[PDB]
Parts: sequence; structure tokens; C-alpha cells
Amino acid sequence: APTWYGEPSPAAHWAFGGKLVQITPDGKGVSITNPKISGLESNTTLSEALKTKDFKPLINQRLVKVIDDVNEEDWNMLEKLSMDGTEEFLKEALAFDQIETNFQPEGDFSLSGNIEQTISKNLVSGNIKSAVKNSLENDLMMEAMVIALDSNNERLKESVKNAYFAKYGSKSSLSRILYSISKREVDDLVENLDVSQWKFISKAIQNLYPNDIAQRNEMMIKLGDRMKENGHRQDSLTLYLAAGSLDKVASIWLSEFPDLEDKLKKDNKTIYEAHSECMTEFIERFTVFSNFINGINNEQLIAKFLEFINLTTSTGNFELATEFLNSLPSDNEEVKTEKARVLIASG
Amino acid sequence: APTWYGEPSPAAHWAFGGKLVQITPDGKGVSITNPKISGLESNTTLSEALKTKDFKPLINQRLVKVIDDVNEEDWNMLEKLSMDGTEEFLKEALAFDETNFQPEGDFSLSGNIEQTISKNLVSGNIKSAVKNSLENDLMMEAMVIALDSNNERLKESVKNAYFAKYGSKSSLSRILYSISKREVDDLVENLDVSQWKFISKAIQNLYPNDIAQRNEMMIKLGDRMKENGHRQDSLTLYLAAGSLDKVASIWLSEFPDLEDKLKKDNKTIYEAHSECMTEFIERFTVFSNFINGINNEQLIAKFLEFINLTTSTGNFELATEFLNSLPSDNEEVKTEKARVLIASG
Amino acid sequence: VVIANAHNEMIHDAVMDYYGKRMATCSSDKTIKIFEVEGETHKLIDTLTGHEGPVWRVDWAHPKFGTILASCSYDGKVMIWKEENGRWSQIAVHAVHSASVNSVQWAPHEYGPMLLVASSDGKVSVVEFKENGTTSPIIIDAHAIGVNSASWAPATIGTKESRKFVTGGADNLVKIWKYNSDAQTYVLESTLEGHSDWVRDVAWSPTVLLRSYMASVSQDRTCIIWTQDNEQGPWKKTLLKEEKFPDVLWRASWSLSGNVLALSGGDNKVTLWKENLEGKWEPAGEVH
Amino acid sequence: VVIANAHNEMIHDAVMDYYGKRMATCSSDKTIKIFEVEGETHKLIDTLTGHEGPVWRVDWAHPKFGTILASCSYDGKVMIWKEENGRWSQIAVHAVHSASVNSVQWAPHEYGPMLLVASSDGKVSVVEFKENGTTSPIIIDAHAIGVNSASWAPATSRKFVTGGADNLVKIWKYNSDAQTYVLESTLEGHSDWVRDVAWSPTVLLRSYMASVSQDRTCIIWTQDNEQGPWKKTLLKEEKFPDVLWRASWSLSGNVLALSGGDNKVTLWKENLEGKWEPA
Repeated sequence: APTWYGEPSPAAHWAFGGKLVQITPDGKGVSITNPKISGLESNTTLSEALKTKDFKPLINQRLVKVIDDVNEEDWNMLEKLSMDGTEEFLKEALAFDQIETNFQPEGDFSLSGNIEQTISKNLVSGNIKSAVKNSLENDLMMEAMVIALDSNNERLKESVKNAYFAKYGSKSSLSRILYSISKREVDDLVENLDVSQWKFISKAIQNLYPNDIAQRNEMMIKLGDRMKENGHRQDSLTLYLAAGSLDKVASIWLSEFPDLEDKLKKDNKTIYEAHSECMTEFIERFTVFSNFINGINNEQLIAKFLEFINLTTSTGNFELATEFLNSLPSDNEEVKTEKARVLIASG
Repeated sequence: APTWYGEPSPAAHWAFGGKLVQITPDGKGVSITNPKISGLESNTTLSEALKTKDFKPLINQRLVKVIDDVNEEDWNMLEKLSMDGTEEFLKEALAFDETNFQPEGDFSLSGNIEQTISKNLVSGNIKSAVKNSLENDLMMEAMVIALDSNNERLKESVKNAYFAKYGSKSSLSRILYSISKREVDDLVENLDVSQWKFISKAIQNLYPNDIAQRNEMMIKLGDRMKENGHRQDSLTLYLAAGSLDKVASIWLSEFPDLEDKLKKDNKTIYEAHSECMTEFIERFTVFSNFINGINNEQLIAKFLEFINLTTSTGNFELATEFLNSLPSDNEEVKTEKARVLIASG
Repeated sequence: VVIANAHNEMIHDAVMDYYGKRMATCSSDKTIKIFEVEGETHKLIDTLTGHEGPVWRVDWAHPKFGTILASCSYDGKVMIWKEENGRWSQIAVHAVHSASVNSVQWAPHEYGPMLLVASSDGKVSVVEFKENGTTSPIIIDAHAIGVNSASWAPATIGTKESRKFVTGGADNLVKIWKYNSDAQTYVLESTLEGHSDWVRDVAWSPTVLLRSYMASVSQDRTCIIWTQDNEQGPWKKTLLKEEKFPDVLWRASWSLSGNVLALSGGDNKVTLWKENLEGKWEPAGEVH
Repeated sequence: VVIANAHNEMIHDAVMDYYGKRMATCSSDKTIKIFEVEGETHKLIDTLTGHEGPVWRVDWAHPKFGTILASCSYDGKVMIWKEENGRWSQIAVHAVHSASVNSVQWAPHEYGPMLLVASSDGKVSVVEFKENGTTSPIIIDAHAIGVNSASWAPATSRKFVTGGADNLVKIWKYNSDAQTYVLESTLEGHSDWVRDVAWSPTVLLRSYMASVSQDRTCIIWTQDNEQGPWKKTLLKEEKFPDVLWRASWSLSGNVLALSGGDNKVTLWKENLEGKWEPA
């Protein structure tokens, strides 16, 4: 018959860290275990990777049962990067795929036209300055050049160059490129040269700022932003990598998270399964890449690390949870509260 | 009645210096005088200007009573040359009468040529950039790149490439070629004579610290002028090359004709000879007085001739004057020196 | 890990603290024993005395209020204990019930230190602590025959009207209460029928995702999982499994994450369950 | 400039040297006086003695041989004088003619020290002095009645003109196959004795000679070239007041100095027309 009170019962309760508490069969003791939840395993490969700093196993594991094609492209990237190394990866990803002289003055000749005459005057009259002018106001550019190309003056020797750019710049791509080089700038190339010739832009950026990593990285990032905005996703990560901009890459990967989490959902996964697999793959991908760059301030990124933390502590692995918590700003009372809980829990 | 001997008579004889010796009506006296030979007067002006060295009057006289048109030019050249002076003369006679660019919109490296050169540039390979340009009709670029380095050989391999295919399709190009490689021989010898004042500036310009060469070319040019109808200008060039020899030679060839124009002007063989020989000598005197100046046979010979017309006037002082100017190595000059000396002393 | 012979009489509840490091146990011997559990090691800290009859349940207050524990017992009282410098002492007592008190649960922390209390007298009482120390309680008639359990809903994600909690009684009903400003108390939101015998426990899932989940467990040997998608909408009844369990079910408990349920029955067994795509429930770890 | 009373017996010749500074005179007194002229003064330097008859003429030799003077006289002899070391001494004597010697003239120096002589014996003698001193002259019969004058043609082929009492003027040229001067041209134009003949020194194309006569006329003989004949041109259309005795050409300008009996001296020059007029 039913009774109001005192019946035996396991009175089980879940506790922090993935612990299950219950009263023992005899009913006078207590049991505290860490139950097996199918699909809920402790991430030992990441713990290993993070400690050894060897991501080969982790990279390979992901490389096997990878999801969409873009994600495959990403992991493959990390595979190579992990092999050749950050420097070698960049060198290979940015890499590319006398004459006739005999003039003999012959016969008689004469100066015809007020032009060919006044200039000749200017010359012998030892007045190279005006000679250049008259050559230019007239359409005798090679003449002006050959002359200035024989003087050691600069202001003049460059008045000719500006004249050249002034009328040919817009009529020739080579001319337009020479311009930036002559003016020692790349702004025009980074912003307007065909995104297909990006490796040229890059190399240009490199050869103009060899002693200025800040300017170089800024340009390299400008070019990267552009590549991305033009559908060249993979080449944008390469430029970003070369500039040590983990933020840019992080943002790209964050914006793509929702869609990724949706493809897993369609793969007949529950909300939990989808969220969990998506998050883990995102964090592993980030951690690995974060290892080969030169860098957590992003607002959304912190919230996800905090989501990864909870999925981690529920596997009981307070060691991994601690690792990630320490990489977050202690100025965040969320991160602050979390650290404390884990600390006390594992300590 | 007629008699064989002892008859009275002046028994005149001419004696050196234009002297007339005769016997007086008394038969016992001798008389030495200098007859007034109309048309034959002593040349004072020349003697006074040869001392005071102010040919203002002498120049003026000839100018006033000048013969043909050409001769008139010569004297005027000396009339002004007298006032303004040599240096100022040659001056007046050898003188004459968009940046920016803002890049806009998208663009791209189209073609293998551009791309190749572009890559060379960035790869800091300026040297090869020029090669790839020239091996294509991209010379303006080859030059612009080359106008951006220091490397001479490269900064020059371009010029040579320019002249290689342009100096023959443009006179200005051919002129630059000569100014570049520091030379004039091409101009001085093949540039149209009509542009001589330019070929002259090109010599003063390329040889400012080497007068020996300057005058060679200058003289080389002067001949080309004379032998192409530009007589009046060829003398100018000579006058600046300090080659009194060239001016002389020209004038000694023009001697014949200038003497015949006088003969037709109703003048005897002697009046023309004397007259011509005079105007010539004076002209040569005044001119030689302004140039940087005798080893010419004909010139000497004709100088000797004027001496004789001179002594016949009694002016031994002028005769000696010109005598000295002649080479003391010439015996005829030697003998005449002795004679005029004893005749005057 | 095991802690043998914690008590001599039967133990009725064992709850770890916010850190899963400290643990409290209550028994028919009328005491509460506090233990500190490390790895596979533990240490009895103290024994709490005061109750006059079996102690049914205990709960831990959030750490930000200090180290505090609440207990309820057959004697009809709720007692509050505190640890100040390795030593424990009764710091308060709540006794407004004319019968046994079956459950006590600290409210979500945002609400301050609040206590939800269920008694066999048929009433539920909500208790907070004044500045001075004493307590001012809210009392409501919630079920005929008796109340056996009351669990708090998660804090909405500081408005008081959004506070809800679920009760379960010996009248077979599961009820939902919401605080109402005007009434100055908790009022009936819904009545959930679906059990044929006494509801022994109710637990609201803390899960933070669209649907809300609650579990009722009964003497009729069933576990119902209630779900709601709309704030004011109806709750859907979903049997944990189509057939009755071998014996009575006494408690249900949700995991902090994953939304995994842990059931406790009369055959002294504990089953774990999770929800699949078909929106149904299945074992969460190697069935037995 | 005058030198009155240079001699006491009528003077017959007064000739200056290659410098026109020194001068010689001669006359009936049979002597030759040497003078020096300057501004308007003079100073006798010597008086040459030797001739046995009145002295007719004298001629100065070229300086490249020394200071020398030649004289000839009615005595039929030619005497050479020389001023060596400051004093005059008769270095040689020429006398092959049998009548008065009326002219003696030094050849063009290019010929060397030669002397041209003419005598009333009708003969002409050419004298060059041997290396030792003696003289081996050339004698040629030149005119009937007598030869009054003889002058040399300018140096180029060597020629000289004579004038005689037969009224003829004659040109002579030296011939090898003859070893003497032979008659080249006989010019007729005077109707009485020819007193003097003078070949102009002018170097111009045309040759000029002047002959003077007892007939009171002067003829200028000209020859355009080797192919042209000697053309006769009267100095003036009308006869002169008295006998003409001498003719002399200037060294330049081809100006002629005519000496008349009326003791008058007229100077002449050629004009565009080829005719003569007062110079």
C-alpha cells in the first residue's frame, strides 16, 4: 500500500562538473559519480594539443570527418600551415607562378619648324631648363626625357616625370603602376588594381615597407578586406595571416557560425548535438589557427568561449576549462565568476 | 746751226724717292727737287692713323669713296668694328633674333608585357624592367624608370636605344645625339648652313676651356660658309677664330676682279693698280688691327709692291713702317730695308 | 566515489553545493551532516541538530550569500544553517505549517536569498530574509490533501511579476504560479492534469533555449515532461515513455546543461534521459 | 734745293745713286764732282780727275757691287771710279772706241756688273769685268755716222736700245749662235739725229721706250707683246721749241722727264687714250 513518508529512494541530483549524486542501495551512504553520456566525452585531444602544442592529431581528426567544402578548405589550410610552418606557408602562398644600339649620323640635314629650332637653341645656349619646357608644351615628351635624363637636376628631372604621368597615367595600366612606384605609394594599387593581381599588390606592399610592419600590416589588411568583399575568401585569410590579424579571421569565422550550425541541424541532429559539435569544431579551428598567428577582445567571441567553457566543465574537465578561462579578460565579472567556480571546484 | 757736242741742257734724271735732278739755266748749277705728280700724293692719313691708331678717318674716307657693293660691306664691317670693338662686334653678330594626375577607378594589368614589367618593378628589379620594356615598344616607360635610378650604364643604355631608332627620323633627335655624346663634328659638317649661328654656339658651348679646338671647328665652319655663298658671315667666324690668314686669302683671290672694276671706271693701268693696291692694304691694316693676328707669299709680294708706290711719294717713314712688318728673312725685304734706311737717314 | 555509513538511519537527500565540492545529507535520525568531498576523499565537518523529526530535504544557497543551507522536516519547520569560520550554527527558523514540510528550494539568486517551501498542509510558503534577520513569508493554499514539491522556474532572460514556480501535490495535479503585483502574492497560472496518483516531485529545467521544460514524477509510476513554447500558451503533456515504470518515481533532476533528466524510482534505480529529434525521450547513457 | 756753281765750266750730267742721297756731276773741266744732299744743304766730297776731254755722262752701279760710278768723255774712254774705305780711285779703264763716248750705262744687276757704251765711232761696246780685272768687251757696229745713246731693257732675253746720228732707233738682243748682240728691230721715225733713247723700267705687259731727237720731237715706242710691232706715238702733235736732249723714266708710274734745249723740263704721263699729257 502507498505510504506518505520514509520510503527508500536514490534521491539523485546532478551537481557541477557533470557529477551525479545519489543515496546508496543500503540507504545509509552516498555515491558521487561522473555518468557516461553517449556523445558527451571529455576533449582529450584538445587538452593534449594545447599542452604539447602539437596539433597534428587534432588537425588530422578533423580532416577526416570534416563537414562542408569551405570547412575542408580551412582544415586543409591548417594542415599545411602546421607542416611547413607560418613563414614557409606565407612564402609559398604569395609567390608568383644587350639590345640594338647603332646610330650613325648620315648626310646633310636641317632644322625645320620654330620648335625644332628654338629647342636646339635652348640646348647649345646651355639653357637645358627652358628646353625641357618647350619640349613638353609641345608634344615632344621623349625629347624632354632624353634631355632631363642627361641632367643631374631633380626638380626638373621630375617635372618631366609628372608631365608623363599627367597625360599617360589614365591611358595605360603600366603607366599608372609606374606612377605609384615613382611616388613610392601603394594606396592606388591596394584600392583599385584588379583583385586578380593581388599577389602583385602584396609584393608591392612588402617592398615599400620593409622596415615598417605597422603600415605594412595595415595595407595588407586593407587588401584582405577587399579580397573578402570580392568573394576571394581563401586569399583573404592568407593576407590576414601574413598581417597577424587574428581579429579579422575571427570575425569571418564568427559570421559564418550560424549557417554552419544550421547545416549540422539538417544532418538530423538535435539542438544540443548541433550546438555542441558546431561549437567544439569552431573552438578547435580557432585555437589551432590562433597558434600560428601573431595575436581576446571581441565581444561575441568571448561569449562563445564562455559557452565552450560550460560544455567543458560538464565533462568534468576543469583543466581545459581553466585553460580557456585564463585566456579571457579577468576584467569581465562573468569570466571572473566562472574562474572562481572552476578554481574552487577543481582545487 | 747744229753741233756735235757741248750743248746746254737740263739733263734731267729721276732719283729714288721721287726726286728730279737737273741743271740750272746757267749750266753751272744742280737742282734736286720733288715734282708735283698729280694723282700721286703721300699717304698721310695712313701714317697718322698707323701712329695714333685711330682709323676713324681712314675708315671714313674709303667708306665715302667706296667702289662696288661688296667692298662697301667690308668697310662698314670695319666702321662699326671701329666703334663697338672686336669683342662687342662678334657678340652682336653671333647672337640670335602640365603636372598633377589623380588615379581613378578600377584598372588592371592587361597583357603579359605589362605584368612582366610590373612584377620586375616591385621585385625591386629596376634593371630588368628596362630590358623588358625596350624589347617592346615601351621606350617612354624605359626612360621614366631609368629617370628614377642612378645606375649610369642603365641610365645610358636607354638613350643609346632612343637615338638608335629616332636620331634618323628627326633632326632635333640627331641634334640631341650630338649634344649628348659631347660632339659637334656632325653639326659643323652636316647641319644646314642656314643654321650656322647655331653650329657656332655649339662650338663655344662644347669647348669653353679649349680654345685651340674651338677655333679649329670654328675655322672648319667658316670655310663651309664661304664655299656656300656666305662670304660676309664666313669672315665673322674667322675673325673669331683669330685666323687673319683666312680673311687674307679670301681678299687676295678677290684682288683681280676688284682691280678690273676700277680699270673700267675710266682709269689707266697705273691708276687702277695704285688705287686697288692702296684700298687693299689699308683695309688689311685696319682689319689686322682688330684681330688676334706674315707667312703668305702673295701677300708679302703685294706688300713689297705698295712699298715702292710709297717711296715714290717720298714717305720713307711709312715705307719702313710696313717694311718692318715683313719677314726680315726675305732678302728683297732685306735690300729694301737698307735702301729706304740710307735714303732717309 | 562512496561515503559509506554517513548516517545510521536512512538518508533522504544528499545535495552538493554550488561548487560540487561540499555536500549535505539529512536522515530520519533527525540530523543534517555536512561533508567536504575532494577527489575520492571526504571529511565530515559537522552534524546539525535541532529538528524534531525526520529531515526530508536540504538545499544550498548561492555562494554570494555565504555558505548557507536550508532543511525541511516532518516536524513542520524549515531551518536555516550557516558556516562561519569552519563552524555551523542555526541562524533562522521558518515554522508556519501545520504539517510536514516536504521540500525547500532556494530561488534563483537574482531574486535575493529566497525560500520556496512545500507542506503536506496543502500550502506553499515563500520566504525572504529581512535586513534585521527574521523573515516575512507569503502563504498560499496550493493543493488539496498535500503539497510534495515545489521547484522554481529560471529567472527570465529584475521585474518581480516574471517569477514563476511549479508545485505538485497529493491531489494529482501539477500547478504553475506567477507573482502578481496587485495581489501582492503568487497566483495560479495553470493546472496540469495527467497523473492518476500523487505527484511526488516536480522540477523545472534550467535550460536556456526556446522551449521550457518541467518534469512531474508520480506515484502512478509515470514521468510527464511538460513543454511550453509561448509565455501565456498551453503546456504540452508528453509521457517520458509509453509504459509504466516498475515502481513509484520519487525525484527528477535536470543537468545544468544538455537538458538531461535523471529519474529516481522505487526499485532504487536511476535512469538518465535525453530528447531526440522526434521530440521524444530516450536513454542518455548506456541503458540497463 | 740748289747747288749753284758746282763747276766753273758748263755741266753735262748730274746723277744720284741707288739711294738718291749721293750725287755725281761732270763737265768740260774734265772732272766729276761727288756731292751729298740732305734737306736744303750740300757738301762736296771729292773731285774726280783723269779724263782728257769734257766729261759727257756718268752712271752709278748697283750697291751690291760696291760704291761705283762710270763716266765717259770726248776723249773716247770710259772710266770707272770707286769709293773704298772712304776714298775714290780709278779701278779700271775702258777705251776701244776711236771717237767720243757719249753714253755709258750700268746693266740690270741680275746681269752682274755690266756696262753699256756708245760712241761717235758708230760702235757700241758691252763691258763685263774679268775675274782678274782686265776687260774682254764685245764690240758691234751699230749706226752710221755715230751712236749717241744706248739704254738697257728691264731684266726678264737681254736687250738694249740705241739711238744714232743716222736718225734711227735700234733694238738689240743677245744671241748664242753669234756670241753677241744682234739687230732685232730698226725703228724709223726721226728726220734728224737721235740724241737720247730711254727704255722704261716698268714691268707691265707693254714695253715703253722713248727716243729724243735733233728734229725737235719725242717719240714713245710701245710694244704690246712679242708678236706686236713697235708702234710710234709722238709725245705731242706739234714740234718742240728747241732740240730735245734727254728722256728719263721714273721708277714707278712710268712718268717721263723730257729735257729740252730751251733749258726747259716737261713731265709727261700716259692717259686712257694711250696718248700723253702733262704729269
